[PDB]
Parts: sequence; structure tokens; C-alpha cells
Amino acid sequence: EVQLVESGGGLVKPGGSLRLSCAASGFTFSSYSMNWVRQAPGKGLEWVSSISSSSSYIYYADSVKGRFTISRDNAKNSLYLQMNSLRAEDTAVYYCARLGYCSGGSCHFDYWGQGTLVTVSSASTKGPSVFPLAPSSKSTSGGTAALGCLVKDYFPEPVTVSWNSGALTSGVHTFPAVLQSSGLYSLSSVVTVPSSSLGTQTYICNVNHKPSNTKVDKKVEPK
Amino acid sequence: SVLTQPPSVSGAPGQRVTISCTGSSSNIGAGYDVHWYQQLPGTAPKLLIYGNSNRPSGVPDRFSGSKSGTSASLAITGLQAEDEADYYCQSYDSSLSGFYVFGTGTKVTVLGQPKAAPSVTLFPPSSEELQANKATLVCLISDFYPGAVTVAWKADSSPVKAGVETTTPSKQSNNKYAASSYLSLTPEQWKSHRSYSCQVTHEGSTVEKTVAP
Repeated sequence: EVQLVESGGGLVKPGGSLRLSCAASGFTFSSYSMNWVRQAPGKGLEWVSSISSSSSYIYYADSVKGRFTISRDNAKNSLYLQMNSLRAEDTAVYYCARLGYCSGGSCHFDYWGQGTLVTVSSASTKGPSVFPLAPSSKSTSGGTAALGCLVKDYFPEPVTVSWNSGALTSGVHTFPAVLQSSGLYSLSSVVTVPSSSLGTQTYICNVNHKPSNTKVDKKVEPK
Repeated sequence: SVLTQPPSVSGAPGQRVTISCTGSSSNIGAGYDVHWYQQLPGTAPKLLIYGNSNRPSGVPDRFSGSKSGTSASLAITGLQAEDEADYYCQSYDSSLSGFYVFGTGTKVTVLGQPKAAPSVTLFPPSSEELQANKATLVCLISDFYPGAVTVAWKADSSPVKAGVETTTPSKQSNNKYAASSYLSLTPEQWKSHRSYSCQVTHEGSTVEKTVAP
């Protein structure tokens, strides 16, 4: 049967390099165009690069052009992707894919490998920047308002958020962080409180980022 | 650009469901066929439909595809748990000297609980952040099922895809799903537009919240 087996992924820092390989078997490798397609965590498929059966024609997606180089060795039945100047946004599973035959209309990818994981991440610690999300009643139930704290651009996980030093727990929703294309994390913590309390009760979010030994207490006031 | 697919398509066992794939005159409408891939959880994509409507060997005839104009469609009859997967349409686009273009993907779910529509809270940039020469809009999405949404940002009425960071959905403690999306702007951009919007699409729901300086 047709088999495509990728290797060469790993964990690298921004600016680093990796060479991916795809070992093909079970078909005449030199008779088919070959492709790389990648998938960022939780995202969809993105075509990366293609190479024709005897390397006559090579194409790249704009997102990788000038940094990635595709090649093949038909004697070794191998496809390669040399990845230079890697960025955090290049993090993805990279799939080797064969282009099928078609009489026209641009062809399909008829066989896919198992993928190799590429993770591009700086290990440098980054403390968070914390901003208040001033109360708004627009999206809440009657007589209540939502306020919160935005915890921006930290690394690595995790951070903890409490409200009023742990005295306020009811109606708190701290959202899971987003891993941004910069390689840093951001999250938000929102709490719904009575509108009548906004002029009287103080609301403070307590943010602790132990990896950076950073602690921030942010008062969230009506605007 | 990409092909637009619904984030979530769902039904009861045995139901027939359909997945739309919306392109433009630069891809599906430019003479190019549409192909479909099935990605079971944790697996590589596998060819499901090629050349608009052809089934490879091993793909049940419960799956069928069609193309019409600038759109395509995948139909699944007799839905069962083994069909739960992400489905991607794919074509070719003639812009930017040519590229293979994928759909945004559709999660197919056999309903284990009734559908729940998302709630959306949108925060504007804080005055504090603007003083730090930055601007982030915060779109918080909660209490939806199945666990797949599309988030789209707009400046005034025009789509904005630069500077967007959106999470994959998380499962809340109440077993519905949540997600968040962040739009990064310069303070000048925030001040110069009439408004910005966060639009959340989920099954038969579209919710659009809008904030202004």
C-alpha cells in the first residue's frame, strides 16, 4: 500500500532551522507531484509547498516563501522541507501529501502521511501586562454588569487570577489563555456583579505569574 | 483567502446532514474542482471526495459531493458516531499567482445533548492600554454546544483578519463550551474607525456585538 512517513520535526526557538523528511513507499515516487500541508493546533489545513515529479516546478505559499525550501530525491524516494528563519506562527503538524492524477480542474491530495510536529517557541520568561475591563451591562442580565481583567503577553503558562484576594468567587469566569502567533499567552477573567454595587464595592483582580515572579493587583473602576 | 465552511454541523443518529463550502470567482467559480477530506480526531486528513462528486474506494456511498457556481456541498446520510470528524473542502485559487485553498473546516457532531447558542461579551480597549500605545478588543464566547464556532472581526463594515487571535473551544465546568478572540489594533486605528464588531457564528445563530470609541 501507499505509505508516507514524515520525520524531522521537533522543538526549536524562533530564528532556528529544521529539515523535514518524508519517506515514500508503495508507489513509483518519481511519477507524482508531492506537497507539504500544515495544520496549526486547533486550526485548519494550510498548503505550504509543492514540487513536481522531477522537480521542474516548485511552488510556495506566501506565508513561507523565501524561508522554506522544498526538494526531493527520487533515488531515495524522499521529500524534504528545509525550514529556515522559523517563527512561532510556523508551529503546526506538517503533513506530506501526494498529488493525485486528474485530467483537469486542479488535482486533489490522494494520500497523506501521519504528520510530524513542529513547535517553535522561545523559552524566555515573559511577565504579564494587566489591564482593567471596565464594567458593561450590555450583555448581562438585568441589574448586573460584567467587568474583568485582561492579562496580556506572558510566558510560560500558567497564571492565576483571583478577585478581591479570593473573597469574590461567585460568577467569576477565567477564560483559558490563547497562544498567540507571537508565541506568548493572553487571557481574560470576567465577573458579573450587581450594578448597584459599582459605586460602592471595590473590585480588584489579583494576577500571579509565578514563572516570572510577577504579581499585579488591578482595580477595575467604572468609566 | 479561504473557502468558508460552517463551524458546526450536527444531527441525531441516522439523520442526513449537509456541509456547505462557499468560495468565490477566484477559486470554485474560476473553473476549479472541489475536493473533500475527512479528518477523524487525532488522525491525518484522508481523501473523501475528489473532482466535485467522485468517491474513492473505501468511502461509503453515504457521502456525496456536488459543485454549483461558486459553492460546493457535502452530504452525509445515515449519520453515525464513526462520522464525527472535521471535514475540509479544498480547491485552487488563481490569485497571488495561484495556490491550493482549503475550507475553514466543519466539525460534525452526533448530538449527545441539545444545541446551546453562544453568549457573547465584547470589551473595547481600556483607556489604560491606549495610554500604553496599544489596543486590544476582547470577545468572550460562552455556553455553546456543539463545541465549534467561527469568530469574524469587522472594522466598520469591512472584514479584518490581521491581528486576530482566537482560541480553540474549551469545555466549561457546566459541560458547554467557551472560546475567546482578541483583535489587536493601533490606538490610531481604534480612534479613526466608526466602530469595530465581533461576529460569532454557530449552527443557526449569528451574534454580532459592536463597540465604538
